[PDB]
Amino acid sequence: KNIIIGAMTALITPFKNGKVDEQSYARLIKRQIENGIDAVVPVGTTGESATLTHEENRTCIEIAVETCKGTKVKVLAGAGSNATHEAVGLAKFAKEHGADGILSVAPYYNKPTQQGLYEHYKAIAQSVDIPVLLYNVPGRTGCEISTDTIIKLFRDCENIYGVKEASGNIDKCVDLLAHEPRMMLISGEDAINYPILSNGGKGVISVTSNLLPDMISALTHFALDENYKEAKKINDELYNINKILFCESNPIPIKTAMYLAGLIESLEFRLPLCSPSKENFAKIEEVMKKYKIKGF
Amino acid sequence: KNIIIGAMTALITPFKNGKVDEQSYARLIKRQIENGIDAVVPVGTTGESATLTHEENRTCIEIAVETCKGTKVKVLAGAGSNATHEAVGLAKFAKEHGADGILSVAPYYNKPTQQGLYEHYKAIAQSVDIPVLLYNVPGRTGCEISTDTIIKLFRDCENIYGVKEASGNIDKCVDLLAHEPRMMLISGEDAINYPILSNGGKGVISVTSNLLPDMISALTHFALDENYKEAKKINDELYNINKILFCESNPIPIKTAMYLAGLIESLEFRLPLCSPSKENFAKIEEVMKKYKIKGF
Ligand SMILES: N[C@@H](CCCC[NH3+])C(=O)O
Ligand SMILES: N[C@@H](CCCC[NH3+])C(=O)O
Ligand SMILES: [Mg+2]
Ligand SMILES: [Mg+2]
Ligand SMILES: [Mg+2]
Repeated sequence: KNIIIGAMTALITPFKNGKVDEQSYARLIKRQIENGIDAVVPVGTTGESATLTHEENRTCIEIAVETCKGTKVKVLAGAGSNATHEAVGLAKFAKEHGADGILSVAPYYNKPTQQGLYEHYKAIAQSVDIPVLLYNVPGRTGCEISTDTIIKLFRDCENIYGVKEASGNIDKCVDLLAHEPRMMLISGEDAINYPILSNGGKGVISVTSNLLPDMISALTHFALDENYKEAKKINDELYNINKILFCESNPIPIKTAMYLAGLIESLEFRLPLCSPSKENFAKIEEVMKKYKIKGF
Repeated sequence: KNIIIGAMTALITPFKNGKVDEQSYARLIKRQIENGIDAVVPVGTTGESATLTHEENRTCIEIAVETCKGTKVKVLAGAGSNATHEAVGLAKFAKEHGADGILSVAPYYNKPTQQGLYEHYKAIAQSVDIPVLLYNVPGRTGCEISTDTIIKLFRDCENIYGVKEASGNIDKCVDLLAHEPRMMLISGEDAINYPILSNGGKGVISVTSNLLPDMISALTHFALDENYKEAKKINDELYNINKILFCESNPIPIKTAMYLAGLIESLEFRLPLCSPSKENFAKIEEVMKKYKIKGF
């Protein structure tokens, strides 16, 4: 299969006066490229896909594709939906507008059965000829793609190449790669990036890398070379910020940190997301002081 | 506060060749009216709100309003979204098209904080002048509206009048009505309708009533009349069907049962929902045989 692996960033979506700040977005993507990131993920969970319109989802993908041209950096477009017809539409748009692949979250809220998840992803995969990465995040979606369903989809659909796991379940990571070692297991949980990579995972789709792209890139590339001492050292150093960036629901802490770092102009969300509490604002600020944050 | 309480049905949405079967929908609502139901809820979770378009969500509300006009039966329109701007748009449409109130699910997938939930629902409640019922279902949304947030919304916003609880947590039900006895607590979990009503809950928004509207409305009316012996008797009789209707994710079993009863023409869902397993299909059919199912 064709694949998108390595160190990848779930891009935040900056707003100004309620609209997508398109210049800021392109600028933030350039900063990721310049700090060793292998791929960017526009409009995932961290990018507030829920509150963007379909048009804005499409715009953000286009900005990422245009910004990455002439570089090695890939665009793994956020194209998921809890409605299969919507997910197919977003997948097709991403393919026709030059994305290298798509990330497709398990349907949220309507809790499909494993049979329904299989048919959902089969319909998406049959609709494009670019790579598709599954994305399991049960704490947000209310459902879990089982190991059996992931393995069946990987084996049955030529362009489904692996899964982004955000489930805090290293037993499942062992189960996946022990029964199907050819898939690309991708960490979607920054605190346990190193354990996932050391069991044979082949990349990360990171929140922390919005702020510290050089550290996440270094961690991943050390691990892929089996330089596990160095990769573990960075993973350990990053633990405190990796956890504080979830002191409130992602992306509230990461946007707060990007604002505190001067990397975005305004600390704006779309409702129902909003600014953190004053106490957590202070906690985020305090933890940031322990890390060197690259500018532009 | 203006309120919508009593026995209410979370209407299934029948499909024919992939489209909303509008004549079937109207026929199903008339059947609810004939069997003592006090209000209907178009396009809630049970109505496959996730896979309807915004236009179909609006069409179903219109059909409900029109079918109920000139009867005692109210329309509590499903108008929720995980994006506040979408939720406000749906609320306004329901108001302008004659719904008696709206049901508004807590944002799913993006996990707002309690502050965010307060601002979400305050924005919705300020956009219309009809009653708003909150809706807590953490197993599907990934978030919980806390008791403190519900009570503040009830006290601070004139039209927020209560909450549909689908959380399996009778302790929270006690907490809510012990600290704010003026709110309308509505059962969103059929198996425990009687315990919620016996603690001072004032209605149900039912899945089972799609199939057995006479039994659910009787249960509710016995309880509101303080005949706890008879309300409990019906709740107990209904336990087996109340549980089997969740052997797979709702509304997969209830649509299967409606098809098996001859009340809808075809067993059609929109992906990612799909037909149940053959084993669960047989289980639903077996349990249904023990109940008397009203026709048209
Ligand atoms: N709020 C809806 C629509 C989002 C459309 C853009 N990603 C959802 O989360 O599915
Ligand atoms: N699938 C999206 C859009 C639904 C629009 C109609 N209710 C969601 O679940 O939020
Ligand atoms: Mg197979
Ligand atoms: Mg900015
Ligand atoms: Mg009545």
